[PDB]
Amino acid sequence: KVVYIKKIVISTHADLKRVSDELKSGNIVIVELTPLEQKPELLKKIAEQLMTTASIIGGDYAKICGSPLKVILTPPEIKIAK
Amino acid sequence: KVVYIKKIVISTHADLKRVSDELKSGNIVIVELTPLEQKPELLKKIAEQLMTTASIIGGDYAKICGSPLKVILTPPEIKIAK
Repeated sequence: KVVYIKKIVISTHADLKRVSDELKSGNIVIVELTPLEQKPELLKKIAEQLMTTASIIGGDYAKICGSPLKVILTPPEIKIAK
Repeated sequence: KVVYIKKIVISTHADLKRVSDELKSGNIVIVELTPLEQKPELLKKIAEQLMTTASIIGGDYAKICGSPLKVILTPPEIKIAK
């Protein structure tokens, strides 16, 4: 089957379900966290929720740019090799 | 089947086949081009070869960080949505 790489900008709290929904569909998500770059504690909270999102779903998590600040989340079928 | 996201740092010319080989296997490749960041014309040549690599294989291509300079290449089964 075909998998998509989708991008999502996290600004509001609703954007977190959007991410979850995509991973559930089997897609990869590049998450851009720029709106939160100047709110360290909130950034920390959101980042934590994103890692949880990946783990619960069986997928992976990793930072991919520092600027813009971006993390990548994968569905269980796709692994971040090391 | 399981797909992997692999990272490859392009320094030498040999590293381009490594990338090709991974895409052929069905994997996604994050390519880091930092060794070439200070060699604009060479960077342009390599970037062109990478786009060709993706197209020939039926896959996708896109920049993902500015620093480090990174592009992502996908195999045919995985598309960069828009």
